[PDB]
Amino acid sequence: NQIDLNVTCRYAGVFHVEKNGRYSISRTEAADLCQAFNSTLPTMDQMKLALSKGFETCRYGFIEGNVVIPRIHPNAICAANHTGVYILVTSNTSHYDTYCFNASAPPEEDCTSVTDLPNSFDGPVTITIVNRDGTRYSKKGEYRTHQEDI
Ligand SMILES: *[C]([O])C1(*)(*)N(*)(*)[C@](*)(*)C(*)(*)C2(*)(*)(*)=C(*)(*)C(*)(*)=C(*)(*)C(*)(*)=C12(*)(*)*
Repeated sequence: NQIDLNVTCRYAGVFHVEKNGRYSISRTEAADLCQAFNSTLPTMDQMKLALSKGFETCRYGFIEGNVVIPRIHPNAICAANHTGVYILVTSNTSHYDTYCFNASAPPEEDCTSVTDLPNSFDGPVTITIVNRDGTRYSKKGEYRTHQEDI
């Protein structure tokens, strides 16, 4: 009973979370996950500011209202060579990664590790935060509030 949460640097408070290294988060689980990080789904405006500070990924993830990929450099295998906040238009499927926004983060790039999940609740799951540099923080708990996600 274990969940890995792979987390990125924050840019103007915005970061990317991948559950178990594969697209596997529903829209409801995404909201609950950000809440566990004392964060919210970013607005489009928040994501555009993050992009302007250096944020890019090669992964679809939820923001408030849409599924997006922030792109700085054009890459053929990431968002079909687009730059800017690329918006997913057509998909059959419902599960992606998520973005989250923490207002208390530094205003620009913060590439320090994440070492807590401050708003997780009591539960039986071993939840491990995995940073890109390999640094890990684990705790026993839960964050999912919708039965359909568990
Ligand atoms: C990157 O960015 C992503 N994917 C792969 C794996 C991992 C880990 C940690 C953090 C992040 C990530």
